[PDB]
Amino acid sequence: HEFAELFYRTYIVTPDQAGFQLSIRRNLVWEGWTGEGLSGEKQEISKRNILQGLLDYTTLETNSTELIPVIQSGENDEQFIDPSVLPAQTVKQGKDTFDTNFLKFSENGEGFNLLMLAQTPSRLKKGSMTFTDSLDSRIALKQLLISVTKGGTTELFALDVNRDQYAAYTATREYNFRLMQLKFHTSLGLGEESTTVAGAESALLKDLFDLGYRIELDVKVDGEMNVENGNGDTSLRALRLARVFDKEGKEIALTDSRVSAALSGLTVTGVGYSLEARLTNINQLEMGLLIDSDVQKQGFMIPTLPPLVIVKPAMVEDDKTYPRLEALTTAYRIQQMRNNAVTTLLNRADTLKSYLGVGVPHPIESNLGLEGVGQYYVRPYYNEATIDVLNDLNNLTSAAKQTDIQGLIVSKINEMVYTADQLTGYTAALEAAFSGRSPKPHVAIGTDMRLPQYIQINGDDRTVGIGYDYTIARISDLRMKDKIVMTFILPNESEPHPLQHGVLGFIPEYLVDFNMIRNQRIGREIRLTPRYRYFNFLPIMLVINVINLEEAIAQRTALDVNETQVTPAS
Amino acid sequence: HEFAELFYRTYIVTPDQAGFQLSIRRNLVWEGWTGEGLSGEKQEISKRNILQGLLDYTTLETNSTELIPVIQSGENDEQFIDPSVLPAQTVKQGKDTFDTNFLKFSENGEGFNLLMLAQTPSRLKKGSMTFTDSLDSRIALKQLLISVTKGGTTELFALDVNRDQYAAYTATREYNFRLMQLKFHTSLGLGEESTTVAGAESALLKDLFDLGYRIELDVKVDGEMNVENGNGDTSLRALRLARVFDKEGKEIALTDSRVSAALSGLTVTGVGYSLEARLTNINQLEMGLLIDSDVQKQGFMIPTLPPLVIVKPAMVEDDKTYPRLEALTTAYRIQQMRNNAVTTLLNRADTLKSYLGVGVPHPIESNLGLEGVGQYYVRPYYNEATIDVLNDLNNLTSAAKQTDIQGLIVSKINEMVYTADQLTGYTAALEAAFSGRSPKPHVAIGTDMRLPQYIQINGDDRTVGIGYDYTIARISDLRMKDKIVMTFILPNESEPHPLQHGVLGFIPEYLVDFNMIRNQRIGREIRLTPRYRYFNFLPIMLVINVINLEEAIAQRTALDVNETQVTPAS
Amino acid sequence: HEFAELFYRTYIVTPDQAGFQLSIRRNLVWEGWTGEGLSGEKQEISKRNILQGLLDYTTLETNSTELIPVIQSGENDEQFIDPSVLPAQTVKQGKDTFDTNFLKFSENGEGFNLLMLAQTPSRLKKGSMTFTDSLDSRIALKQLLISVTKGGTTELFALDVNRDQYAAYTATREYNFRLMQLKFHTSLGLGEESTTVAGAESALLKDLFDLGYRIELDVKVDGEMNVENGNGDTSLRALRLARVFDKEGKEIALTDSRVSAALSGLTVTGVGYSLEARLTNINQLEMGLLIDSDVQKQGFMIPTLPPLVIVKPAMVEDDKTYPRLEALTTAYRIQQMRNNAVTTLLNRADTLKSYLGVGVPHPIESNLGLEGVGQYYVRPYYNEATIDVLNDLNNLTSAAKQTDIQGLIVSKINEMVYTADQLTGYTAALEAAFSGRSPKPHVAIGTDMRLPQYIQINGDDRTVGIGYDYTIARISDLRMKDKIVMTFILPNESEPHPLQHGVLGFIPEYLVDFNMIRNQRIGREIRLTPRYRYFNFLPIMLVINVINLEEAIAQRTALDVNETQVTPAS
Repeated sequence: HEFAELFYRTYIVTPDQAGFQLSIRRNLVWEGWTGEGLSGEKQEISKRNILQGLLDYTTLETNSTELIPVIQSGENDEQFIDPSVLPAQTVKQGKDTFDTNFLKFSENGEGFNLLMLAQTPSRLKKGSMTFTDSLDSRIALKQLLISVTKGGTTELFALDVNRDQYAAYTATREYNFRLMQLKFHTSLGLGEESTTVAGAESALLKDLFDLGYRIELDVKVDGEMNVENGNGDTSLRALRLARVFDKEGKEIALTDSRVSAALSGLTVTGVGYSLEARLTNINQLEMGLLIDSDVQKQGFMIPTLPPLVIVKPAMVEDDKTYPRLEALTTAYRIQQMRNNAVTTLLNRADTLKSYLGVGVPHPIESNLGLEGVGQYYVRPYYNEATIDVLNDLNNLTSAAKQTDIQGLIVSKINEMVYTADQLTGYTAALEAAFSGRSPKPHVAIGTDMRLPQYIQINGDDRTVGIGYDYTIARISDLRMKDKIVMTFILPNESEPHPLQHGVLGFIPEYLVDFNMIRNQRIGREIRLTPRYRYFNFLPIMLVINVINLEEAIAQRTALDVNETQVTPAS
Repeated sequence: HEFAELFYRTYIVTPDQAGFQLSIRRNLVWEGWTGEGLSGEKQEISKRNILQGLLDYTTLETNSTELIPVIQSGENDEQFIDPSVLPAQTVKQGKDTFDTNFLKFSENGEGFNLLMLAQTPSRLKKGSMTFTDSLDSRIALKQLLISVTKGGTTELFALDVNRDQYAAYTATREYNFRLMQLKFHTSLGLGEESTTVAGAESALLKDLFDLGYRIELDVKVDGEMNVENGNGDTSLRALRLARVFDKEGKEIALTDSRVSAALSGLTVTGVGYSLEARLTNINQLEMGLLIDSDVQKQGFMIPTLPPLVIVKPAMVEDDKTYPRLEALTTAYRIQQMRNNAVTTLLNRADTLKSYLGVGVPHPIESNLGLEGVGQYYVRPYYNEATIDVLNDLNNLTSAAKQTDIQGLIVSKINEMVYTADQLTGYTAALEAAFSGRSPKPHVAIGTDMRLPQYIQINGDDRTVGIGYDYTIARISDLRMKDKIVMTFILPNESEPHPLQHGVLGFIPEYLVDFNMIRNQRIGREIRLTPRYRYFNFLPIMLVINVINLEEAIAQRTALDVNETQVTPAS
Repeated sequence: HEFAELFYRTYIVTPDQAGFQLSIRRNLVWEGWTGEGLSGEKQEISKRNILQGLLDYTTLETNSTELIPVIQSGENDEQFIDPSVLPAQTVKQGKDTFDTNFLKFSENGEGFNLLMLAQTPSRLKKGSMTFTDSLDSRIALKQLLISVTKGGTTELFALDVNRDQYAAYTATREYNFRLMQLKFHTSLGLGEESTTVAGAESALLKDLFDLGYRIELDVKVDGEMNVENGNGDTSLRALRLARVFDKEGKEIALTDSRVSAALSGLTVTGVGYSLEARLTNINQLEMGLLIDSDVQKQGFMIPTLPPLVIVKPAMVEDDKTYPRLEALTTAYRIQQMRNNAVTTLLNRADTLKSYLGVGVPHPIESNLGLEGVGQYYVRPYYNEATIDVLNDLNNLTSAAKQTDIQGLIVSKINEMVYTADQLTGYTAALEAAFSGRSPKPHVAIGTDMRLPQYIQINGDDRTVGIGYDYTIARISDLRMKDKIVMTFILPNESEPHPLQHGVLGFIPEYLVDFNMIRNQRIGREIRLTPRYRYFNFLPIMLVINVINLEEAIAQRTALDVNETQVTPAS
């Protein structure tokens, strides 16, 4: 029966075993483990799976290797700018908490060693780096800090210079092969919507900004650094206010009165900078986050079901007298394959109602009381809506009523399916589970013989299919009256997998021929014993219950006659 | 002529037979015969069609072989929970009625024999069981009843547990090869809307539920049972409150003031449980429902009809003077096919209206007075609706009338089609008719040659077939002026069948050439006497009576001049 | 996914080099160097890119071989018309300013030497010689200056004669092997829309023109020219009023009273004429615009990133037991591609917003502080718009609300894309870049899960593009919630190109196996150091911020009651 296979696919189970088991490969991200205490009770291991990383990014992030300058009281305060220019900043790295600040411009020729400044509390406990830690080929500046001062007022601009094709250190062989040199000569443009470090609007250049002007600073930076021992130095060579431009981009001279007043007594000066430094770790000293593999596996069972029976006299041949075969087959089909499936679907819907709540997502590894193993691959989610067609629409005419109902119902179904999809990330689960092919996720829609007049859109073939494929079903059961139950399935595959909506564990049972005495009357009989049961993996379901449809359609035949019988005029 | 065979398939019939007969092999499910008392009156055998099971699910279902704990007052109540906690409940299996209740959690180590803690009156009458039968491989917990006591107020919760796979007994031998144990190791959660046993929202957990909080209970249930002889045990091992969830999934401890108020002195203890267990019926102790085949027969006769005659002067050749039979063929075609088709169709329509009335469905096999054998498969149904085109609409402009009329007619016709198909279950019957392919049900639209400009809506790929296919036919008869006749037909088969709408039993006709002397005339004569008859099988028909359409058409020429003649402005 | 490579075409590079080096070529057109610094100050060679000529018509223009008369006091006054009738006109060719005026009909029969009147001051500086030159075969008159005078009022009509094919000089070698003939013998018409040289409408013919008549005169002008010698003469032979037309194209005689009064005493006199002459430039006298090629180059380098770790028992095989490699590959794929991709995309969007401003384009070549190389090819442009779903739309009854939302979204996206294309000139650069192929520019539109229900409109295949190709992708990050990102990409190419959007610099790294001691343990550390980078090229992005969408969606179910339960009427 068509409705059956669309939600539960036939998977033949051999009669030898009494069921089938499934294995789940769960991958998890380690954070740490139970150190030294003295309790004697449950110790808890902190575990999240990677699939949580599909929902957000911060759960899987590490910068253990990145070289970061670190400030210590009275040991390297000389090479950093004093906190009277900009207070210390807090940055979190690994398990340590430490403060950092912009490096001071060394103009006299004095050098600085980045490896000395790059000692964090984590690396100190490990010992001290000797000469093995090698700086990678990528070194660049985070920001250049330029000081705009006019009349004693100081404003700082954190200009991201890392986004430039002249801001990366380049190898250039002069003395040694491990020496990296820096050659930075661009025209840094300070815009008109830029803000200071704290975020406030700039006040020393507000007048030019109000006229729609942007100012060009010509910057000249020289530096060199050795990747073997980390010694080196950086110098500022030239920085001066170069040009002023209008809205469209015509040059305006510095001595012109349009910009002289705002730039009178205005000086630009370099203060500090940072470096994008990172260790090769040829010998490895860091660990970062760990990864673990665990399998949580569940068993599934194949019941038996109460038998069917046929009566027949024995002494004659059954070849051409009294029912053969087709009676039992039809009874089995109708009784067993359809009605039980509908009952299972309704029970599943109500079970989700009971356990999960309406419209409220739950994080992965949610309540385990839910049927199936879908909760290791996707957020559980259940939503319910009710549409009263009579309330939302008022039109006496019957001409376009049915089209309007189509529009309303399709609007509801598409909106709700996309909201559920975004809240669940099911597509993210499919695209993570398969590498090489990414079949388009499939939404199945089951309903009775009344709704399908409202899921179509005239002149259209994209009805619920905008980024998905659809397949609608039809069923005659009364409990399935005027309601739509929808969920996700996978067209391609036909064996158990934690993303199939449901699987029907089936075992075929054979015909049986025995002659049973009954009240001193012998009658040979044929017994057919069902063995099957519908199972449920995915804990996702969506139900639209359309009520009071009859009266709206009656309005087609209950209109107050708008009749106008006037004499023809031409 | 298209309108003819689109409704009746021309089934050839051999000239030797006087007609064709159909045998309809019917499947009937036995229920019971009344009158084994000695009275000597007609016994009435309650036979009901399985095909009626397409609509209802209570047609074929049983739970007789599955074992149910039966209360036997004064002998085995010790194994049951005291009904002072929960009153006894009655259930129905087969023709027996008995009261049931939850089995008590035995911590005192003495168990229960599930076989002998069962047996219905029917099983006792057939004979008390003697280890003739074993138990099924699948046994699982069905319901857990836990009592919530806080401040002297007790609330009972009937939790459905059968949808967790840790309650399904797992085969693991250590003593016998038929001994299975149970480990229930998970958490049970109570939602903000979980109804209690009384059938309403809670009153002690209402404070948490109203704020969107959920409570999780960790449950630790173990049990042992052997299918060999019904030996078994089950004990409660642990129960406490584990954690509390907010409306988002962040954990909140018991100590927190938001949840501590409603959990002070809150004690939860499980009191009882039920069992899902059943007999293997290897010995076939139990009788199932019965299916029998009965055969029905209908005979149809092919009659003779009035002749047609051409007079021809005789003593000359019959070849190239006076009609060479062309007039015979044309008259034969027209007279014997086209007029008779519409005659039979309209008479059948009024015949259906006479018996079934408007919009009144009938139960299956409830009428035998109607023509046809379709009553053995589908519900008889006849409906009638009239569209007053002018009175249902109000528009003046001539331009949009076409689209508006098209929309109205399509809406009404499609709604009628779907309502009729839902009320008849025709599609389910068609699906059950064949295995391996289910042709899409086909709707026939035969109407006069005025309307068809309205059944098609411009820009529609799917015109009237949203979940069906259609074929449009036209005829020039004056009787069908502004009328639509509808049914369901089978286009891909050409043979008689209970699901065929109608068939032309046709006989090839042999030309007769005898010379008859008529009033002393010696004239060559030719005879072409037809024999055929139109039949009806399916008692399904829908008629659309469109009246007053011409006036709404002329309303295009009846608008009251809307002119706007003003000087151009730009 | 698809989203990642859809915006950053993956490019593999050999692990032997720290990155890939890129070189581009530029074609610039030379005008002149602005300034000689006798103080030693720099010189600025004013260069502009040639592809700037795709959007303008002026920055590359040539006029250096036209032969244009030059007025000289006391040297050629008698060859020019009276300056009183028409003052001197200013004309620019090359870098010389001079005055030119029309040449009078030489009825005295003494000719002119064209190579004299058109010697430019550049040629005077170039030397003084006009006798190795040769005139091109193409000679034709620019304009005939006819004087419409009546009673002392003079009007001048600058009539473009170059667009009549009888004004082209034709070779008639009948006197010498280098003479060519001029015979312009036809009728020119002065329509109602005829405009004077100063730009005013006609005054003497205003009476007829207001009566919609058209006046055409027969022009009979003859002349000769010699290329080798420069000798030639052209004299007026016959000019006269000819005939009069009406609106319907029906000839009106000159003697008619309605026109005779306004045409008697009206004298039409030919004042001056000009010639189109071009030097064959067989002798190399003029250098056109000079264009030069200079090369710009940038180096793109790849970093190394923090590693991932697996802990593992060390005494046995690393192959067939315990956490395998698929854990590693899954962690790598989810972490290093996706998260860094979206981070880079968002950071680039905000960086472009910060430096460039909204709605203000910049000329070809601009501030260099933006990464990329397309700035050398196209105009930088950034624009962002915020659509307010709730405020912009007002619909109560659910039906076409979803359709209306699609209308909003499509309107915004189409207008943004097309306006950006016009202000950037992307398509011109694309077609200029490739010879032999020119795919229609492809627009990439990637967003989160919920919005694609509005990106396409129902009923068509051309969704977001009328002359473009598009690909819609979905991403699952929360950062990209309810926002749309747009830019241009090129699918066919798979290698770095100035018009490509961005490149995924990839270097594969092998995983290492060794022996490790960690905190006095013997374990296995399977290690992989990832190396990858995302580079930016095109400084063009379009961003849409969708807000209050949830309120408008709720407005579907927030409509007030609209119900009319009226009695049936027909």
